Amino acid sequence: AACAVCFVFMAGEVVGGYLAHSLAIMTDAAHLLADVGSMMGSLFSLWLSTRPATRTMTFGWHRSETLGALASVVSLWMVTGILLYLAFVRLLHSDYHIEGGAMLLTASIAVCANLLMAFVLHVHVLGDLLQSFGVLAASILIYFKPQYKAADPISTFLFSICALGSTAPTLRDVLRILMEGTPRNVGFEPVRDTLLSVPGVRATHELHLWALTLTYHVASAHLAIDSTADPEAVLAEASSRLYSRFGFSSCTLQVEQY
Amino acid sequence: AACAVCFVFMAGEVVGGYLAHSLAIMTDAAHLLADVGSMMGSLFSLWLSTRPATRTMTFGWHRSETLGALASVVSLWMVTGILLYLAFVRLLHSDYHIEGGAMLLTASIAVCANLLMAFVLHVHVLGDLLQSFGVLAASILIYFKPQYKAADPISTFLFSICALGSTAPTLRDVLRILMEGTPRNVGFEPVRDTLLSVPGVRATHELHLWALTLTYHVASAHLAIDSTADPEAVLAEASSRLYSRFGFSSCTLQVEQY
Repeated sequence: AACAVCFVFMAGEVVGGYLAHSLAIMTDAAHLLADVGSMMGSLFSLWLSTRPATRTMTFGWHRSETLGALASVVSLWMVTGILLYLAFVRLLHSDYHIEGGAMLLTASIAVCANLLMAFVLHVHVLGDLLQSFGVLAASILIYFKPQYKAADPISTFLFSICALGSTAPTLRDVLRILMEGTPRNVGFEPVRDTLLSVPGVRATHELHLWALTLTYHVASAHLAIDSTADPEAVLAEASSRLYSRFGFSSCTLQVEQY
Repeated sequence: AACAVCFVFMAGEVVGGYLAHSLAIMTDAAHLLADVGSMMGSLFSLWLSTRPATRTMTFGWHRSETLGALASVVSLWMVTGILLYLAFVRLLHSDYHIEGGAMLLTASIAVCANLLMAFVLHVHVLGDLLQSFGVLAASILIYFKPQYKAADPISTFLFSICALGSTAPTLRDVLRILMEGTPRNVGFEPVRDTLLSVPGVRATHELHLWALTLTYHVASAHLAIDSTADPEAVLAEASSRLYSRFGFSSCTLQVEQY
């Protein structure tokens, strides 16, 4: 929608965390980076979807959603690994200056940004909200008692782990879509039984089910009808069944003879 | 079994570059990592492809090649970016100790390893030879004249650029395959004309051409035959034409009526 203020609110963590010399605010910025990367990928995909399919892209540009999601996950692991290495160095070499002031202000900025994002949404968004509250609590802990100093790297560790756990399922879905498995919603067996219940169909040879993206599903089959049947009627009835029951965007059914 | 002897050789790059405190050895190791990942993914993809297709993966596991290639490219950019940042830091902060007493030996190990890989292969092999020779020349310059010190970062920059330029085309091919475009070898127009030249076919509605991997191609169509035609004969002739001319692994042609 109009979530452009999240990008300027991103800048607060980058500079404010620099002054504070903090890593928990870096994990807050990494979570925000994953969110804004998902939003930017969705916007770019929506812009690309209106473009018609060319002679070199026979399906269109519906894989941009999955590619953008994969890129966002890769960048999130970028930041997570960098912060993991930095925190591991920080722990052993216990020589770094952290001031709780800038930490507290930028953590407050982060929690209000998360509240605005939650309002816009109105899951792992609430999970992240909890993570932002944890970072804010760590900021109070550091600022109030400066003698404590290892609060920052431990929060970095826990919240990076939380980020990885939260975005694991998206990685799984993207991987399955890219490897061209059956879509999550659609089961192979219900589709096969639907195909065989068409009057005339005797067997199906090569039933292919795959998804271009989360909402775009394609199908193919090799139905073999009984000789005393009308291929056009059988094909039309099977396509209507697929469209009505499973919402397949495309359905190419080769009708052979038994 | 090329990497059966260059995986241990890769170990010498990491330790040898550690003692030498060098970054050109890191770019040599990055090129070796790209090659290692590429054909290790090839081996893993073959081992996955020998498995049959399940109810979940209706097309089999032929996308593992593309996924492994993408992972290898991502890891190469990992190393390249890390080395870019390290070299940029090393340039303006000109305070580091580099000795050729390990640089020269590790560069020699790298060049003999690259020669052995070229023999095994017996294209970017000549680029790899040139880059390894450049690293070796930088090592000779550093060891012979210790007063020069900025040789390491500049070579790091040039050979990182060489690596990125060399693996750009693989990234482009992987991106096209994942976005489900027409394969490079197969042209949309020749396939369409082949389909329309079948006796009986009037027009094709939805011609879909896409590739599971580099060597696996799939096709679909919606041929609309003449009233006075035999659908089975037309379908068989079209499938045989596709298989013989374009080598399509699968061909699902829906035969409608005009």
